[PDB]
Amino acid sequence: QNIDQPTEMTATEGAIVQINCTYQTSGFNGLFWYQQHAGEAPTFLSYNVLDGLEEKGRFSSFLSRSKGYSYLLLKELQMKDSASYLCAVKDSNYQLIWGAGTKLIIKPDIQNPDPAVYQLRDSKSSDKSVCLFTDFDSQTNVSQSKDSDVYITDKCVLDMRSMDFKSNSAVAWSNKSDFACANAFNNSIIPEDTFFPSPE
Amino acid sequence: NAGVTQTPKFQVLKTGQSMTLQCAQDMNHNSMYWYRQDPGMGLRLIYYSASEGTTDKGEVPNGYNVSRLNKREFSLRLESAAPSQTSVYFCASSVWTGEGSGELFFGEGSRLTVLEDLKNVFPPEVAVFEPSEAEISHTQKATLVCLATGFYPDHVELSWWVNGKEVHSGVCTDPQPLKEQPALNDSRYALSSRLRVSATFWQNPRNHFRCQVQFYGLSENDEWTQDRAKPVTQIVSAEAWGRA
Amino acid sequence: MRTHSLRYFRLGVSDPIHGVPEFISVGYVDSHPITTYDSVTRQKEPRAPWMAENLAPDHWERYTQLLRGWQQMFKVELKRLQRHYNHSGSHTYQRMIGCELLEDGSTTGFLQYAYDGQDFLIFNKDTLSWLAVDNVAHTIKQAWEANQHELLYQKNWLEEECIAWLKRFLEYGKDTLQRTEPPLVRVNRKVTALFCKAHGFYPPEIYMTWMKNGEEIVQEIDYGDILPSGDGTYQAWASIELDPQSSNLYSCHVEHSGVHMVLQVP
Amino acid sequence: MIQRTPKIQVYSRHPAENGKSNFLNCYVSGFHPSDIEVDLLKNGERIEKVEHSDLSFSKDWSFYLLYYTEFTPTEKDEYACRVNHVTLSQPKIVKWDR
Ligand SMILES: [Ca+2]
Ligand SMILES: [Cl-]
Repeated sequence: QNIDQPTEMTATEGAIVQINCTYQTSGFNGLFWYQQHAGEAPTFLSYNVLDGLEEKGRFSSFLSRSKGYSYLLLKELQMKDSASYLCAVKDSNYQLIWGAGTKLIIKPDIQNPDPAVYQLRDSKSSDKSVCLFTDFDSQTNVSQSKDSDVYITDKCVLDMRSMDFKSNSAVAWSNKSDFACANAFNNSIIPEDTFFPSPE
Repeated sequence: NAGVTQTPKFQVLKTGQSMTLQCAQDMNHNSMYWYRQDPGMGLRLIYYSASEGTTDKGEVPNGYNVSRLNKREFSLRLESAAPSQTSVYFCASSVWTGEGSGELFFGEGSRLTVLEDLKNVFPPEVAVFEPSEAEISHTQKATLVCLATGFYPDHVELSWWVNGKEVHSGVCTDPQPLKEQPALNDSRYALSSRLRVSATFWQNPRNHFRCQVQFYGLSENDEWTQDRAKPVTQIVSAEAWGRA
Repeated sequence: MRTHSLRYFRLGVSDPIHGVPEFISVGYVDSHPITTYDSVTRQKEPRAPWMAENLAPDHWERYTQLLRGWQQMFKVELKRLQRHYNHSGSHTYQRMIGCELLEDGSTTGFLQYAYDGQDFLIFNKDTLSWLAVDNVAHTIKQAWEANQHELLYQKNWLEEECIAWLKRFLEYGKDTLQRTEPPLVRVNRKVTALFCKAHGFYPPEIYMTWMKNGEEIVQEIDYGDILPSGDGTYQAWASIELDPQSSNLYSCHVEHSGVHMVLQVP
Repeated sequence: MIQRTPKIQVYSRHPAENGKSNFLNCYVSGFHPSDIEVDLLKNGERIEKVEHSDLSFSKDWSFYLLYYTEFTPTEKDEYACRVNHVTLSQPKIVKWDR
């Protein structure tokens, strides 16, 4: 008994993504797709037991019993489709076999990039200095710090619903005396025109 | 109308401690299941109940046991907890089992962390950092940042509160925590979150901002012998007001 | 090989007399029972040695759990039928599912239900629809057909899963299911009739007919049933009435397992 | 309700010869519902050691059963099968005839 699906996939907002699932089972009684957002419960998406393609909204699922192969087709991707997608096959004894799941990552379409690194105000209740890399295009990747006393988070997409506005951001902080925002994201490849406002 | 309800949502355990997870469903289903989810694996069934009045082992029954109390309730029981049982436990239910194309309905999930000793449990340190003046004049937007650092295990829920009400618009909390020391297997964690508001909203001096972190830790019954304060379940917050 | 079939039966009784179970399930390959379960034992057990020797205990454990759930599901369904029939007393609810692997390689598949021993719902896996005999079955039909995935599931099980189980079981008991014991055929007399009697044959599928001067006598022939002898073989017969005023050339014809046989009466 | 009465057939496993050991069969088929009582009779007396198969199922939703005992036919002994069913006012007796 065996079921496989890719570990992780990345596509762009508005594009189309096809999540594959292959299974080697003794007997076949149906294939399920489930959606699981981070931290939450899996919910049922689709079911296929005969060959062909079943369409349902932006999603559609295909099954080939002979090839032992199914895919989940997501069209016109949106940020809310960022989740893990689990594949499950019911075998000859009606026992579910589960794939490891496929984490789907959606890069947002940044209309007006404006990459910049900002120094945030110190908090009188903390010894840390905090720098915010923000407003860069989705092609930019943020690398973890090479220094042990500097902490850098991966990029995060926030959406301001009132302004219909999306932006990427990463945060770097440290309590080291020599820490500065001009050099916080030095181990990453940031855009050429990244705005570095002057200090005081 | 409530679906599948399972408790507790978080739990820390010492090696050898007893624990029982509850699961109920008000959908009049007959089949109930207990799964454990682990990084890199598909769901693995522990025990299932085909109908009221019968249960049977799943794929990984060793170290567990169950009781189909009635039609609604199906509880998972750990006799002597072990570090290998650290996992997220999901309970599910279906109308029938083996009857065709019936889907599963899952509960919210239960995050268990089993430790040899509790001496390395830590609540988070929370601090709020106010927006950059350069960001406001360049983008006409203001980004606050909340840092929850130094906590263990990863049993935290971060939320932003604006003028006393919880907000979600303009928020980006990290989906996965940051290991403060990636080398160690028991490293304490860090978590960052951002709240981005308009410059005009930040510049009202009577707007109140607060990020709070709900930490799930020890309870009254947990023995504590360390010098520092007992890392009980608690809420740690930090605040900031608007500046004109 | 010959045509072979696999089928599973379910029986439910609403208000059974004391001792008798309210649920029974028996599986068959051809005319041999292979599996059994009832609401008294609450265990699924093999009914054939070549089934018990080739299926591990984890198989009987798994399907015991399934049938405990199906027993309850069958109890629920019978309560619903008898309430909507407005019927009091003890009533029966039956189910049969299975498939055939024919000689030429083609397959068939069937699934149907019965209430009080009469047809109730018959599945058509080619139109993906249910046939309802009355308005109580018509209500069940609309509910079962609203779940299009359930119809598709049964079509796959009948056409693919059932056939694959049948091939598996055919190999487990091929010493029994694929053997041939040819029949012993005799004629004798018994107001005078001719009796063509066969016995000691397997499989139980046999054709016996009388012929008068070369033409068939289908309207005048009397056919006995094919009966089990109790030792794994079967017996049957076919009689015909003799004309006291004219002599004719009566000859018995027997067909069994690809071999034709003729006995001329002198 | 359509209740169907049992068809009763009594016969020997082998062609019976007097003095030669054989088996007497009573095959009860085509009845519905499934409650039934079957007895083998020797000279009008119930036989103690009687065997029977499990209740079997037919495609037409009726049931069938086989009751059998080991015996040795003699010229004097008479054999019969006695079946009782919900469709029978009183038990029906079918004598073995060869
Ligand atoms: Ca156990
Ligand atoms: Cl069945």
